[PDB]
Amino acid sequence: ELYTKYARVWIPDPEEVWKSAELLKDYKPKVLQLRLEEGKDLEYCLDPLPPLRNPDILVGENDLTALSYLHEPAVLHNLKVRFIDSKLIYTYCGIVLVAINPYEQLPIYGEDIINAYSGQNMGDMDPHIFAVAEEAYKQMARDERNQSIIVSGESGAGKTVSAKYAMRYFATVSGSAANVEEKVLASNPIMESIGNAKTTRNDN
Amino acid sequence: IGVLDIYGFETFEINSFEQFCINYANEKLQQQFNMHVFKLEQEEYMKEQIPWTLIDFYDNQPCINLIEAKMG
Amino acid sequence: ETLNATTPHYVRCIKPNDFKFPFTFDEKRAVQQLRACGVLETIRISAAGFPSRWTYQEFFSRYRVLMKQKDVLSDRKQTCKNVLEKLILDKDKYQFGKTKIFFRAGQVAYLEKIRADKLRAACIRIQKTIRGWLMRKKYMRMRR
Amino acid sequence: FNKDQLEEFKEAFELFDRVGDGKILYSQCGDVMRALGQNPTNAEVLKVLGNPKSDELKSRRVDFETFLPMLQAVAKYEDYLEGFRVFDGNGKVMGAELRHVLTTLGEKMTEEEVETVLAGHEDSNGCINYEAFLKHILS
Repeated sequence: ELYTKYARVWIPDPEEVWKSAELLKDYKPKVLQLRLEEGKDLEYCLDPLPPLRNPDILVGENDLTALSYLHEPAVLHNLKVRFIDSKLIYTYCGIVLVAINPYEQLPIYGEDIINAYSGQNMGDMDPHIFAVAEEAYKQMARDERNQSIIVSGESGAGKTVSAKYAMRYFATVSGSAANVEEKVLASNPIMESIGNAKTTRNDN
Repeated sequence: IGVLDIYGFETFEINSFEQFCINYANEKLQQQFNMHVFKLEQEEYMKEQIPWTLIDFYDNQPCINLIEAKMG
Repeated sequence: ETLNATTPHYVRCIKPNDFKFPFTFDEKRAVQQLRACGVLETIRISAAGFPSRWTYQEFFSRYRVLMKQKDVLSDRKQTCKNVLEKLILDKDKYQFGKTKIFFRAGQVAYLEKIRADKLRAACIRIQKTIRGWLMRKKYMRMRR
Repeated sequence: FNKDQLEEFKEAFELFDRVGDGKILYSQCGDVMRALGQNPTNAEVLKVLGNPKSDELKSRRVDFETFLPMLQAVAKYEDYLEGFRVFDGNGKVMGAELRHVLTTLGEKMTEEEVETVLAGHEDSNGCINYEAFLKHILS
């Protein structure tokens, strides 16, 4: 079981989907004594267990699969901490790259970083859109077989910014002069004017 | 090198044929993603010399057959 | 049939808050975005496997605290096979690859807990001994 | 403990008796146990003290006669060595690491206690011969 004294646990909460709690007395085979951040004991009941929490060394790692307990609140915690306190907008899950839209401009897109990623292997670095673009750009050279980057989300999330920088990366590591970046970016207003809508829940 | 920009899975208070199409497309893409991840895992396991039988494959084809197949 | 001709690479974008505040993160929105992008069911599928993959030397570095100085061999792979086969009795929790240990979800946290518990018991024993030494010396001062 | 033991222990107790009433505080009971060469945990001391509350722990006073059963109850090397070898395998231990763990884990001590006992026992690299320091502090 290993619900021991000073085991941390996650508990479901209406206001923020999960809150951290600490198991204030050992579990033994109905109700748990839980110490909360808000108050030293408020009590939680077990039904016909709370999600256990990862150890502090693991949280904040570059790749959500490095966690030992894989579940909604630990993922949400790792993304929240990495975004809020370290201002890292990029994180890995399995193969996938998760990009948390900061709504703020950042120095991380500079040409020195483009050089820093060029020629690296994928795991050698903290995740960045340039490291996906580089993995594609190397596999295209190593093999005949073509490559795709697939970007998914809501339209507000800023997929166009991801594609913009992935093209800037391709242009710079190719050493190209050509002029594709300007034209592809200048195509966006017509494609958005014809092909783009205001929904009940999102605009554009 | 292709850059594909597409909408995600979609769900609203009131839910209609537009969403049904979007969710069908996202079912197809998630099937492709599961194909790809499973393949690269069988490759990594043979890199590490570990028996393939330990990785279970999760398959959403029973859901796609509910939509696109005949009498769907 | 266009994408199947090709090798995919995937990105997911999530919207952290509905109001475009810089660097603020609404858990209630973000959970929904992560579900909608399939990230959560992806992680649920990954947790069924061996998620956690550790190189023998970094494992040995981390868990020598649990390892008796008798039992570390010159052979890292055999050393770790011994140690881990004692520490986690159900062999089904891990596989010994050529280059990496594979752990099921949860077991690396278990190993970290039992490591921390050993380190705590050792620290308590040492530090209580140092406390009793030091106050024994304060007693010798009071006798003086 | 016999009468001779009780007399030597009582004299020591009175040296720790800072009020003259022949009594110590709960918080001094552990101090007296430690003064006699024992290394009891805070938990063992509180258990033999009867898990006192903060108020009586800081102000209720007990004489030697009440302490004695508690000292008895508390009373009733290779593991210690391995405990020090955790933080090593060249036979050394960083002074910084031992200081941090002793002041932040377990029954945390003050930086001044650790500096006082460690003064002169660590070398220029900031390494402690833990077998020699341990034998020294166990004598």
